[PDB]
Amino acid sequence: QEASLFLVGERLNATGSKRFREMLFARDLEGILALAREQVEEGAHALDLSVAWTGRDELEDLRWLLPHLATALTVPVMVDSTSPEAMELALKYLPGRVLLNSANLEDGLERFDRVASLAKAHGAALVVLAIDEKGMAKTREEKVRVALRMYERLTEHHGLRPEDLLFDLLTFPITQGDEESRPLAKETLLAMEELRERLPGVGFVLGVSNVSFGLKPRARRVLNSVFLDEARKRGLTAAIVDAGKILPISQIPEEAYALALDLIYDRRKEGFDPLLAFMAYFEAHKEDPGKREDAFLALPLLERLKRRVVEGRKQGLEADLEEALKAGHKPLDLINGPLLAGMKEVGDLFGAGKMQLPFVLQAAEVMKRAVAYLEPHMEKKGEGKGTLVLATVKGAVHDIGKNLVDIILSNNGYRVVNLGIKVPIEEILKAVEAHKPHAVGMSGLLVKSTLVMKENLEYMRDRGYTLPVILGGAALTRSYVEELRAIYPNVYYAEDAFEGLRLMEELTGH
Ligand code: COB
Repeated sequence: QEASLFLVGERLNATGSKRFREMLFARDLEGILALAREQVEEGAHALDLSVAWTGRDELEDLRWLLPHLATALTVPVMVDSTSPEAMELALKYLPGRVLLNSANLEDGLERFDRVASLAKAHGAALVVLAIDEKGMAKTREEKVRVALRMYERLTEHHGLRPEDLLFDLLTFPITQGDEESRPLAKETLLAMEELRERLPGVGFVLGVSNVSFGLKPRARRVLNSVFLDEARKRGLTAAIVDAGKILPISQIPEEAYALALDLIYDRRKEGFDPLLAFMAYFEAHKEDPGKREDAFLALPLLERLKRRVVEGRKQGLEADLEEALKAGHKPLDLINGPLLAGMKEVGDLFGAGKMQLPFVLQAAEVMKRAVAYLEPHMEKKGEGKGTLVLATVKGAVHDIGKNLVDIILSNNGYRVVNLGIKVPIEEILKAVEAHKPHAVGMSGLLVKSTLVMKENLEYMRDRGYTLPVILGGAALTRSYVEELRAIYPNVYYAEDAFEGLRLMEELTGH
């Protein structure tokens, strides 16, 4: 329509493409030049280039590759770097054909102006990321604030033309399933629309592929393509894409289109989760939606509760729990029986490669809602028997166990200070000094997490501590915690939350 979109080929990027990385390391010139020509045939108008890698001499790599790209391509190169010397080198070999990638305010005005001056001086296009000193702009209001500040500086101090600018309000993944990043696509799109109006004549660019990160190939292609189009509609001029894997909107089935939008704009309904629905669309072995729903509703009460956790079925949960409390079913039994049995099954399915990670998250969300609704119906016996600082150790994220321990001990008269997850030993002991607890609990599921526990106890030993530490987790074995007593004589293994209770009871003298 208004003008075609300037496509930038993403593939020559050490951070992004594993294939390019390995090609670069191996010094596969023919491989790289093939990959460049290929992207242009597939419809790219320019090529992003990033050779920066942890432990590699950026400048060396560029000195090698650039002379070749120079002669072997007609199209422009977008140089993706934080080193000005690198940008200079690129500007040397490819005069007139360069767009400079990062220019931003993360480390203040110093870095920003250095890059901008180059752009001005070598008459190169400039990309401007919406990142300031407080970090990445995640909302529109932020993305706009930052852009405008930058625009002022670029146009007045450097005298760059609007036309010479490309604003990258950022592209975040919305596919990992965490609640916090549901609207980060939407907020970018809103900013773009507002800035197109307030800053006429500037360009906009996005690294489109990111929005979809870690979905199946086919799903990415759709989500990428719909995002690209919606950004275009709101003023996008350039796009860092895989040119060969963007579908025109006319070729995307109506359902997939709508699901992609549902996800991008976070159009939550009552009984719908956009992300999971979008994922589900691409899965094969699709039953009659009505047939599946009927098969489910036909299950026994306990078996249906289980399947709610596995299939991640939030809606009608409180209904079913209400029903089970009406029959002779006790809260703790519903958890330690059908609900946790579901959680085990999720484990096995994820382990077999039969379930993707966000579905596991949604399973956990059903479990948490379930326990939230059941917590008032559990017995609340005793009060103020003692205190427990409880936490998941460095680099461990699983916490359904931890939280059950919280609930059960809290219900049996213990004060539980739950420090949440990934808690370093420093922070744990800070809270120990604060709350003066009778014991410390450390959760962690994976093997590596047990070695952290060992380190944690070494640390605690060395700073004089002797209060009881209760360790729990899958990979933990009682035999192993017995050995740890050589480091810290007051460690205890806990198989389950009830053992935690039993230990706390013995330790406080009940
Ligand atoms: C009650 C609780 C229910 N179960 C659960 O919480 C979930 C079990 C499940 C299915 C795992 C398989 C399984 N069958 O266990 C699995 N995940 Co998960 C896919 N996971 C998740 C889920 C958790 C969500 C949450 N908010 O907690 C997440 C998506 C976040 C998840 C994430 C990961 N997961 C991952 C993996 C690999 C595994 N995950 C496992 C643990 C498992 C075994 C499954 C697998 N499939 O292979 C993998 C680990 C193998 C191993 N190392 O040995 C990984 C790396 C996946 C990824 N590639 O990103 C990632 C971990 C990142 C990291 N550590 O940073 C889940 C759901 C699982 O059991 P529990 O053992 O925690 O508690 C139990 C409890 C009950 O009474 O008391 C005990 N206890 C535990 N701690 C303490 C105590 C008791 C006391 C008294 C204490 C003071 C502390 C005792 O250990």
